[PDB]
Amino acid sequence: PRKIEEIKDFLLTARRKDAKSVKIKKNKDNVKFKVRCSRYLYTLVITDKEKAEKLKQSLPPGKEL
Amino acid sequence: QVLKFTLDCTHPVEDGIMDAANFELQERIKVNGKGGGVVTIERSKITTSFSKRYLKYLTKKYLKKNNLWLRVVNSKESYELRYF
Amino acid sequence: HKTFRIKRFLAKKQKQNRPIPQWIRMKTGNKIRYNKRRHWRRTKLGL
RNA sequence: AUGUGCUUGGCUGAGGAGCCAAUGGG
RNA sequence: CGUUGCCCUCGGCCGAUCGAAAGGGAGUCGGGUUCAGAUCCCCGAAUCCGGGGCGGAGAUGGCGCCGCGAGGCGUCCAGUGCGGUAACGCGACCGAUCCCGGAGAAGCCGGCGGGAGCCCCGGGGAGAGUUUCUUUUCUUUUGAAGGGCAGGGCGCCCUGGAAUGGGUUCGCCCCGAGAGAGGGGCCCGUGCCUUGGAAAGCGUCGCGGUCCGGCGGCGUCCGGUGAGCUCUCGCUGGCCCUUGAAAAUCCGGGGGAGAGGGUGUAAAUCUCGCGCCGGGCCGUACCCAUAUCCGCAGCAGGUCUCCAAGGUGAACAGCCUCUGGCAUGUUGGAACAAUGUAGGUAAGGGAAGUCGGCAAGCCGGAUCCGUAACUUCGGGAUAAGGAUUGGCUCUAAGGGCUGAGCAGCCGACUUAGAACUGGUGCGGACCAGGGGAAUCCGACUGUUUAAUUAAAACA
RNA sequence: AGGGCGAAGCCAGAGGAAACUCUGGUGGAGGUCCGUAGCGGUCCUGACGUGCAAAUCGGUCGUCCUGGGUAUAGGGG
Repeated sequence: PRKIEEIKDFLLTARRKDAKSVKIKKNKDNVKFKVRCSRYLYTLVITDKEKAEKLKQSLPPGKEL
Repeated sequence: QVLKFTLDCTHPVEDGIMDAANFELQERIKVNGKGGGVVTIERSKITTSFSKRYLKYLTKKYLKKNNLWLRVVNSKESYELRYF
Repeated sequence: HKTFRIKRFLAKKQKQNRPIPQWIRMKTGNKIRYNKRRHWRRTKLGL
């Protein structure tokens, strides 16, 4: 797996052709967005709920755990 | 700073197999081995200070004392008596 | 740990350890009455 | 009399009571 | 780049080939699933090897017309990376035949240290047991790979210079070929954190039962200690007239033939980050041993390994227990004669027995005293001989963190000295050397007639 | 396994005019010792001797090796 530290890097990863899915995991403390790509699963960790919702809104057009 | 435990007894009291009048603990609860107003009992369900499993041990001791068909189990800081 | 040849030998020896079909007892010139049976403990394979 | 004491190690939460150690030992 | 002959050219012998399911040899782990298979099935997360995309790297720089434009033109000239004093570092960072080197690739034993698994101690939960006492007793309480940071190591670098020599280990060791001190670098990081990853697993309590990786709640929490056992990683010693594989295979370096493009890039990537495709063949059940193998058998025999907890105790001893397992080893019942096989005891005597103290009984552990002849000076030697040993209650001593010596908090076990106390019992079972004075032979340790001779024989 | 003895080397202390000696500690050698596992097989001339067994069993004992591969074949090894 790979851990992404920035929102823009996550957005670039999620727009890759080989990206297959994105899964959202609501944890007590944080939220995790996980993008399934060809080689690695990429995880972004967000501690702000409002920022999490904003990122959820801006996703490529093409599931929650 | 203050620890509270309930230890409800509704089911055996309602069926009349035991009264909630002999249980309310005051003469058996040990504080520092042998404790003043350090801990308190608020009978009603009961209730303040400590180990909760000490309360479970005392409840099972009381059940054995009165030949009580009953089981001590309900939520955090809360024990409940229920039938098998 | 087996080789292919040993395993094939064992498979052939396994397929030969069955009783005769009953209907063969009804043939016109039948002299057989039962099966060259082999037991893994009583008789050992040629290996 | 495995009768009754004593005693080692272990075991039954402790005790009271006992058991195991091809007859525990005395 | 599938094309033929030639030179401008190079290409030595370990000559084919076989030889290890324990040696060498890249790369897979977690969870779930069956009546019987799973590191192989499914879910998920990776990885190695082999075979024509995108990004990044190659890297936008330096007379003079307008311009104090950082504007583009006009021309010429550069550019096969950069940083650190250094050890070395950074995403990558051309290059053949050839040459040098490294790794693969090294014994046995000792001591010490780090890491982990297990064990142990004190608390917090969940369930269970007991119920005169016991806030008690038992059970239970994150993979590979990647990225950080610990802690372990370094004959690695820089400054500087040492005697009143210093540093230092359990031991040693080290130093003007450079110590101590200070500041750095590299390697290993199986340890912690994090992505994985809680969604799964487990525990407990409930709800839907047709099916059900069914749906839910709560939880999966804090510390401490060690000559402890097992594994591992290091460091430093000892022993050898013993010096403890080879090859496949993989890599670095030296050198420089060459290639690349002309001012916007081109050749090229120890090959840097992603992306694409593929990994055929054979084995895989189970037993593995008081009935799955060999011994004619479901034979008290033989047959290579890995893991292994609590108590006692020096202990992988013996004895008792937990996890796990079993049904007493080709039967059962009644009785308890002789003779037997295997154990126990025996008054008084104490080898009178016998070829012969045969066997079996005396001794036995620790602690404190004491120990002869003789000797190759190493020994003999636990020589011989004597005392003690329980339980309980104390005293004294033996460590780590806090501001020639004072106050707190933490901490594991010993040793010694006492008092009291038992119908003198106390290494209470288990475990566990009888001794001395001589002769003969062989120096010793070692070996030997599998199945009658272990010896003085052989070496 | 766990223990005993305890060599070389090393540290300190004491004695002595000196030469040097002594004492304590440290250290951990050895075809060393007691003794597990393993290997072996002394005695009971025990058991058994139509055996569990064409050589095994129990106490008592000695010491503290082993798988696989490969080579040597009968007057030969």
